[PDB]
Amino acid sequence: WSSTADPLSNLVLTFSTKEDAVAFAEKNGWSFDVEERKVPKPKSKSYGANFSWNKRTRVSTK
Amino acid sequence: FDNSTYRNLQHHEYSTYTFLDLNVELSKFRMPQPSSGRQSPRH
Repeated sequence: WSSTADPLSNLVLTFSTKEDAVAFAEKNGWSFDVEERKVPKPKSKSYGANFSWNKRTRVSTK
Repeated sequence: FDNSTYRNLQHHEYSTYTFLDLNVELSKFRMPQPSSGRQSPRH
């Protein structure tokens, strides 16, 4: 079996905002690394572009 | 005047390449095709 000696190997905490997480870690005395939230960028979609008269976007199949 | 005869017998003498032969014949009167500016959508 898989053995461990780490008592915190399973602990996961959930926070509303990064500030709450940072405050919790600071008051508990843990060194922390924060990563900014990554969101998908807004993309311009257009169905008609699939059938461009002169553009490269035209689909070869559908 | 007569309406007792179905004249339409041209098709009986139509062969396998008749449509394409007519297309080749008609290729002469055609106006120049337009162009998108590419050789292909993948060019």
